Amino acid sequence: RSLLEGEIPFPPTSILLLLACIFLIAILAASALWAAAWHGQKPGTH
Repeated sequence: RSLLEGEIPFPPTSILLLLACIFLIAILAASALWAAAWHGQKPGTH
């Protein structure tokens, strides 16, 4: 029953850290923009 066992719900600050992990997913979006950079190649077949 004591809080030491951990049964208490995780602090709201903790779940906010999980949102930080989502921010790393945003950086993955930046990698997608690099995919757009590939377009620079000439239209000619390669």
